Amino acid sequence: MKALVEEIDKKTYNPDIYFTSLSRPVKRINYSLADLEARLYT
Amino acid sequence: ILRDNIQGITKPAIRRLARRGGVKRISGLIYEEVRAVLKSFLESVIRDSVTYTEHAKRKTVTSLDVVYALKRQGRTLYGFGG
Amino acid sequence: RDNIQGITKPAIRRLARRGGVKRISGLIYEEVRAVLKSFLESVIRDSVTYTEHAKRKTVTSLDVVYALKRQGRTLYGFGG
Amino acid sequence: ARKETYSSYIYKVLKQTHPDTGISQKSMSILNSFVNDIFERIATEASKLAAYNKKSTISAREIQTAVRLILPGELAKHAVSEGTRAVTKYS
Amino acid sequence: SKARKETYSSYIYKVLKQTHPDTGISQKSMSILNSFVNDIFERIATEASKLAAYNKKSTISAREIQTAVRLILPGELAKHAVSEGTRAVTKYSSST
Amino acid sequence: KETKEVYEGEVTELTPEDKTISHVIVGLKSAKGTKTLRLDPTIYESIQREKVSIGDV
Amino acid sequence: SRSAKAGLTFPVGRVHRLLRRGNYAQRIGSGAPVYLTAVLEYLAAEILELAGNAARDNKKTRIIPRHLQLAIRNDDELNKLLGNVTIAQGGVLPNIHQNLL
Amino acid sequence: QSRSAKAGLTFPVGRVHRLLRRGNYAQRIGSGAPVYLTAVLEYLAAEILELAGNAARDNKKTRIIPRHLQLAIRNDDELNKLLGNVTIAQGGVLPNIHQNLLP
Amino acid sequence: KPHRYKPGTVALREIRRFQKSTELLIRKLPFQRLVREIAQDFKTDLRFQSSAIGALQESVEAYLVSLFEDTNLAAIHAKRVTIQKKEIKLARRLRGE
Amino acid sequence: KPHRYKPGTVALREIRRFQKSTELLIRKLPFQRLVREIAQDFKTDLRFQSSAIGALQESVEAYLVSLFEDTNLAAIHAKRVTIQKKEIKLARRLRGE
Amino acid sequence: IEGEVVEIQIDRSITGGHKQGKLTIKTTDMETIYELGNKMIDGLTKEKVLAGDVISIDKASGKITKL
Repeated sequence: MKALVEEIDKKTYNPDIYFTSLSRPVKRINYSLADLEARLYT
Repeated sequence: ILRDNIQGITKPAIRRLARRGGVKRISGLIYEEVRAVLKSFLESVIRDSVTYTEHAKRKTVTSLDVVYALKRQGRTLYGFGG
Repeated sequence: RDNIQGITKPAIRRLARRGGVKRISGLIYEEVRAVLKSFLESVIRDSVTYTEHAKRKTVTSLDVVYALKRQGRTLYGFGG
Repeated sequence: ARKETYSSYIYKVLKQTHPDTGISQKSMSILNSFVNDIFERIATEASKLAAYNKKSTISAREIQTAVRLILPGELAKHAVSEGTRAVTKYS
Repeated sequence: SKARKETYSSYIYKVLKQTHPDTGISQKSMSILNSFVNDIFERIATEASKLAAYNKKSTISAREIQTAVRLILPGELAKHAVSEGTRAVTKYSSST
Repeated sequence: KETKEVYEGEVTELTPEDKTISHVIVGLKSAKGTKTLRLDPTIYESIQREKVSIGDV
Repeated sequence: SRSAKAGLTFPVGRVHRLLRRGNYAQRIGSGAPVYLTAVLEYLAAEILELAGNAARDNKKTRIIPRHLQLAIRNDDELNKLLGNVTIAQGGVLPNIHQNLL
Repeated sequence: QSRSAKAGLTFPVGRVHRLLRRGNYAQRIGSGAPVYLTAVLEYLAAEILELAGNAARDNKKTRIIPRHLQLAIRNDDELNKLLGNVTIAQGGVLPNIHQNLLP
Repeated sequence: KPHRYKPGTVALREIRRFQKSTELLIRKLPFQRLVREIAQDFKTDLRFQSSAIGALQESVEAYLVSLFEDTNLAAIHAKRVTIQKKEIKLARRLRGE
Repeated sequence: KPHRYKPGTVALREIRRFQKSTELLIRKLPFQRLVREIAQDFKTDLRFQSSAIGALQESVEAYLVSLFEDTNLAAIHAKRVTIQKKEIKLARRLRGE
Repeated sequence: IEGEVVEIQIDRSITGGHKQGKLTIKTTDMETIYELGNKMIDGLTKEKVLAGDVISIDKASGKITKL
């Protein structure tokens, strides 16, 4: 059930933000020059 | 033994290692950063040391394993196990 | 006689543009020139060593690539 | 005179991956230099590793552990996977 | 329990007597010298192997060692090393 | 058979996070370590009724 | 050839004879050249697909050295694999510092 | 009699020749290569022995500690440029003191 | 009224222009006479092939650009936009030279 | 009247004291349990010889001292006496890491 | 709507919008991402949810059921 007690770090935890996260996989990277220069110049 | 032995390095020890490097005044985060760099270094070495040991069919790590482990990285540790 | 001056200041400025440098001081053009003067010796010396060992009066591409091989630079492309 | 390169093989693998995009000659020479370099890498590491074990024989074990220690965990993991698959399927 | 091992100990001691026959050498420093000579052996030998491979030759002679020592060492150490080396080799081959 | 969790230590800081009764961060200080824990509003009410103060076990 | 029965591309005989005449060891196993051809074929396939998609991004049906340059530099395992390698006609990455904006 | 004495050497030529034969370097080995290698190795070893020897003479000790060899190699430019990655055990560091940190 | 850009505007478009170009930024003849000048005092009366010169110039350019990037970061560590003589020494010696 | 040195005096004599000593500045047991801790999640139930531990600790100390020297020079480039977290990153990444 | 939650992001109130969050519900046949509805975010922050557990969210009821 719901835990009445919750352990919290002073520096790391904030009540503002709540974040939860878990052949060869590779993150998709765009090789376009105008895309990277467009991202950096905006 | 199995729990948070990276804290075993004392802050005065990092201060003495800073004295060896000629550092006068030291900030706060230096003791954390140097600890993390050591944590990465010991992995980068010990990993290869376990690789050679596993290839040599041994349950015990010797000095030739450490020296030959630092040989391919260009450090070439002399003295023990030369 | 004094071919090290053959590198123009706008050339060093363009090489600085390739590196992302905005404003450049005066002595940069001299320092970069000296570093190049040392580098060309550090390479060309070994290039003459291999050429002398190969019994040749002409320097080829394999001499330059094999000269940069032992220094860890491992220049690809020409003379691979 | 004659010479040896990987050209036809790189073109065949290219047809195995993307049989549309072509390859320039200079990039093909760059790939030839890459494969020729990695050959000396793995071969030399297998020579030193064979010298550390006091053995005059180089087997698939030396290539397996060598590839493991000279490559990142991903490339060594998949390289050992597909490599052992091809060798076990061959023998 | 031990079979046998090979080191440079006696030779380092003899050269020590040739230079300064007074000061001694600790065992650990002797092991450091053994590691140094054992390392330079693989240095010059490997460079001679690659240099022999660049010339499309299966033979390694004093030429490969001379040019190799020249290119892998500073001008002073390569100059004196080639000097005394060629002196010792030329004096050796003259005995026949 | 059941397992129960127990927290004990000297209180360092007490703050309200303040409709609804807000939670409270407790600074309980063990002898062998220090840990902070967020609490329910009800157990906060029980804490306020026990007249606890900073530095009380 | 024994490369087709094992599902390979590069010849096993050239690698085996090359290792024999390469002055490596006295005895050579029969599985080592097959293993080496497997690893080299895997890495070559990786470079060919990464540089291939790098050519697909710029809408070109040929692979210029710049596509391979960005393909190797954008990957972490390839950048860590070869950090000293200098590619000709590959250019550099469009790295722009934020403080200069 | 060994061939090292007639050529004015110290280290044995046979051990280096057989070591190069079993070292899996090339197919053919010349007879002057081991003599040349023993000459170079004897020269370098003599250099390290005399430099570390005078380094022991500076501190007024009749034995060579790793610190004497450390300072002997670091104080020389050709030795420091020769090996820049070499880590010596029990050699310590150099007494390098920055000027801006002085009163 | 003349049309003049403020200082620092042309540097950005120059970065955009040169960072998109793979061409060599050094002329062939000065590098030729320079390499021959360095080769004069080593071995007299040598010969240089039509190739291997673009390899020396290519490695020199590609290496010097990275040196200007590391030196640029060294100048950024000092919190300014200007590269200085001490920055080249810092980013040089800190690379193991 | 108590006798107290001004701040910065003991640092110099500490530099003189430690720069003359070749001893190891890290205790044996913490480094032992640390190396074993790193070796726990790699291969379970291993063994470490009495040697090879002083080689890891020796290389770690000797390398970290040089890192403190290069980082010290990086702090000098900023014109101050204090080492900062960004100095370790500068002198670290600028060495090729 | 039920499935594994691999990634759930929740952001504090900003001037642009009351709350912005995106939860990733992964299932074997289909995997899609939903943008939460405010009070939905109050239900996800109300009871602590750890990524990697299988839950069943009730749209009409407005409560979450962890299976």
